[PDB]
Amino acid sequence: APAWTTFRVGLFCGIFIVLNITLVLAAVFKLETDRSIWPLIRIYRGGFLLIEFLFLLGINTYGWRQAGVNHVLIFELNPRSNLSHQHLFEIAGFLGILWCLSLLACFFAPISVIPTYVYPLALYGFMVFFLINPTKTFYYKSRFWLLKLLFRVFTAPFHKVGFADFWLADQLNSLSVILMDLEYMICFYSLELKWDESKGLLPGVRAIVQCIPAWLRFIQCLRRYRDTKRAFPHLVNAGKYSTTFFMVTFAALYSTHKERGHSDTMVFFYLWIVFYIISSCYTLIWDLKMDWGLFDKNAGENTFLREEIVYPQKAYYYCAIIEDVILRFAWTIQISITSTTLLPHSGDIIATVFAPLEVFRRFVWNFFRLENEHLNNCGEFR
Amino acid sequence: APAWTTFRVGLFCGIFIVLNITLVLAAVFKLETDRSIWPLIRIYRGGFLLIEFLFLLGINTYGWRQAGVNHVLIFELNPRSNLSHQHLFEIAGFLGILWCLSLLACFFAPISVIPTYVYPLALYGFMVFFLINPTKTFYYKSRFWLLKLLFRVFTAPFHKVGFADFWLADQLNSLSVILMDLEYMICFYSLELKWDESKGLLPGVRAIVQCIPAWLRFIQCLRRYRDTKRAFPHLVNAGKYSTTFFMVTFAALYSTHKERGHSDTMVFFYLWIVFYIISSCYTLIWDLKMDWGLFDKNAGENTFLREEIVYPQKAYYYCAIIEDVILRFAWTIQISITSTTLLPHSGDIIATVFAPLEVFRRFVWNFFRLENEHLNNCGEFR
Ligand SMILES: CCCCCCCCCCCCCCCCCC(=O)OC[C@H](COP(=O)([O-])OCC[N+](C)(C)C)OC(=O)CCCCCCCCCCCCCCCCC
Ligand SMILES: CCCCCCCCCCCCCCCCCC(=O)OC[C@H](COP(=O)([O-])OCC[N+](C)(C)C)OC(=O)CCCCCCCCCCCCCCCCC
Ligand SMILES: CCCCCCCCCCCCCCCCCC(=O)OC[C@H](COP(=O)([O-])OCC[N+](C)(C)C)OC(=O)CCCCCCCCCCCCCCCCC
Ligand SMILES: CCCCCCCCCCCCCCCCCC(=O)OC[C@H](COP(=O)([O-])OCC[N+](C)(C)C)OC(=O)CCCCCCCCCCCCCCCCC
Repeated sequence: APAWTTFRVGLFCGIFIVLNITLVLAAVFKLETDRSIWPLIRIYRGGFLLIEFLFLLGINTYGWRQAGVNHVLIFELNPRSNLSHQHLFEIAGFLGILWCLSLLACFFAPISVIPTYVYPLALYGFMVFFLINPTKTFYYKSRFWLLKLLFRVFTAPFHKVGFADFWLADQLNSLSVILMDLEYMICFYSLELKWDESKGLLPGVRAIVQCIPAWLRFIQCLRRYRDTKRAFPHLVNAGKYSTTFFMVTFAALYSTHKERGHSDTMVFFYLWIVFYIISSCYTLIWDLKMDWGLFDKNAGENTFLREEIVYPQKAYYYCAIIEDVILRFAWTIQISITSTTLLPHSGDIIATVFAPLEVFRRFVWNFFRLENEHLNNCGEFR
Repeated sequence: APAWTTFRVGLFCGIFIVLNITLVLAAVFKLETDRSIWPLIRIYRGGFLLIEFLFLLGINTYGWRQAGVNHVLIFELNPRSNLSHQHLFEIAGFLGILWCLSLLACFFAPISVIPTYVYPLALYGFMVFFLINPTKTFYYKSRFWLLKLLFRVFTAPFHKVGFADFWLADQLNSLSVILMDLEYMICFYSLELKWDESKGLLPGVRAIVQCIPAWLRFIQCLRRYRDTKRAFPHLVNAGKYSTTFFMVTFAALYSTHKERGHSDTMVFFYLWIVFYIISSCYTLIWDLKMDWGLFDKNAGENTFLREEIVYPQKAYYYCAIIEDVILRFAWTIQISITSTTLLPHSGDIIATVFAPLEVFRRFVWNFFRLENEHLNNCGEFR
């Protein structure tokens, strides 16, 4: 990669570090004292997750470059002009600079007129303008490819399902915090926000929104079967996402009938518990045995894993498996707490702590799924 | 292709940028009108100009390797272990981060311990600690080379004379102000300071030390004459540097008699004026005729330049010449004002603005003097 790309990577990383430190210092000592900044958090976290996601994705590319598995051919990208890890770090650093500047603007509102509202709006609007921009400024091929994929994924099962479409729809299942907080921003600006004089911060459908990343995968797998006529792995995956469907549904039912009479709420709680267990076990075993391709009985050495090991040492696998076993339950409880008022106490703190763990599990799952899709060719994309 | 080194260069550049922005924003946010920044800036500009010179020298090395300058053959040096512009950039950025941290700590003073006046010394000590430390690291070879040339430069003709020591001594003329800064530090830390308060302030020897960079070159020219028994240009150069002695002498006399109010005050003024004029024109013609080797007869299509320009555009040279014809005068004016007490009003801003301009003039002067030396060997170093 050219030296100027690395220079911009370093510049953006250093600005990111300094802005992180000054955000910590500003948020710990003198920001508002008594503000209850929690709504602000919900506005920013998902966007931050995106930055984090991109950052993590860059590392993944590095691995997929150092392992050099198939990344050019699996995603069916162009054989030339493919983004490297440094380019992902560049974009992530630019977005992090914008995010930190918006956060500092929120904490230092006297920076300009039109306080508060515009800054998160400005950040996300700038991220959208960078995304959809036919001016062909910088990496226009990448942004256009992402735009084309989003239509093929976020819309419906009408489109053909490919590896890239499946991958994006799948990792939306882990960064769906942004989808939740987008509707949260809409509602908060609509109703919760004072939005009358200045600096106003006061010192049902969400269940549907939570299932959109699950609905997309369910209908994608249904389309896969409809054009496949051979549901060896497909209906299993549909059941896997229907477990999330049921867990979200009964979480919503419990949070609705807890405070509205209906003393049979203990039945809903037991159903929630059993569906939590079922979804966690289903997703975990699907990841371990058939998604990552581990636990292969044909393997002779390096038990609990498969015959062929791309990565340098088996130590990366067992720690990852333990962390994934923890983070599967983390995600399972997260997508239930963020959906509705399951836990009146805390919850938001839990959601903010747990979301980066979901993106972390995505970061390792990308490694393992991509390195699995070189020999087994799961999903038969070929 | 030092990719990680380029990354570190960018990281340090970004941290320095954000720290400088924080400095400029805290200067107009914190501090009080009755607490003038003049002591703090008179302490810190010594390191500020050092960092500026180091970064400009990195640019100088980059430009030298860009087109036609070989600052290895005639620079002493080793043709296999030279410092590149990346390394100079990294060193400048590292010292800039340390300087910015020191200045910010002096601005805020988060803790009642480690008084404000302790922060600069450590940095300067750290600067010394980057050279005197014998641990073979941090480009130990270059640090040892610098400390082995700071002896051949800062001493008397007891040593020999070459290109490297002559150049290092010449840079001292542009860096004379920081020497005064060091002097000021001592005068700050010996005579006027309230050691019982953590705040940094309260709401003829200098004229001699000012000539030290001039003496180190005058006596070195005399050494060259004693060696080669060559009248021109060694004695001409000696006169050019003794013009500094004459200028400072008459400026000091005029200022001293101005405050003392004696009848011989006005007589020295015209002598100071004429010596200023002759000194400025002397250094000017030395720069534009023998330093840079311009105004050459039968040079060719080049206007006012010599036969060989090497550098891409002719316009550069003309700009340089114009800037030189300005900056030298400012430079000479600076020598008048910083040292002697003449016209205490203003001057401080004059010094703090013209000193970086002096370093910029030295930057261009390094750009062209080494070119002249490479093209037509001057100072008889062949
Ligand atoms: C070291 C002590 C202090 C540590 C402080 C930080 C610790 C906290 C944990 C950070 C983990 C960082 C891991 C990723 C970086 C290394 C990845 C890698 O493979 O690099 C090798 C890569 C590639 O290595 P390479 O180029 O040597 O490999 C090929 C070289 N040849 C061809 C010659 C063989 O390194 C680079 O040169 C790339 C650019 C620099 C490394 C990227 C750093 C970016 C840091 C961004 C941070 C902030 C932005 C986003 C943050 C968002 C989250 C909030
Ligand atoms: C409305 C809600 C929207 C929610 C989702 C928002 C977008 C989420 C995107 C997640 C994945 C992003 C990276 C995927 C591709 C990277 C992996 C890879 O190696 O592929 C190479 C690809 C292609 O790069 P390439 O250089 O290899 O190109 C290949 C060459 N062609 C195209 C000819 C085949 O890399 C990318 O596309 C990455 C660059 C784009 C990164 C995103 C830009 C900024 C993100 C802002 C998103 C908007 C947030 C919305 C906020 C609220 C809106 C109201
Ligand atoms: C007592 C008064 C002290 C006054 C000190 C004035 C400043 C001295 C340091 C600045 C001059 C150095 C740059 C000029 C030479 C560059 C030549 C070149 O291109 O080669 C690169 C040279 C060597 O290049 P190289 O290593 O690539 O070449 C190979 C060399 N040999 C032959 C040995 C293999 O390296 C440097 O100049 C960089 C070294 C770091 C310099 C800065 C260190 C930290 C700053 C502290 C300075 C002191 C501050 C004092 C403040 C007050 C203290 C009380
Ligand atoms: C944004 C505002 C710009 C103007 C503000 C005024 C300051 C000047 C800003 C920099 C102007 C250009 C300088 C570098 C010119 C190009 C050099 C080069 O080759 O770069 C390529 C290098 C990388 O090397 P490279 O190997 O890519 O070299 C390019 C040539 N090839 C590829 C063919 C070999 O890029 C950099 O890393 C440049 C660093 C940024 C510029 C300098 C800042 C860092 C060092 C100083 C830190 C701050 C302390 C001192 C600041 C001043 C006093 C307070």
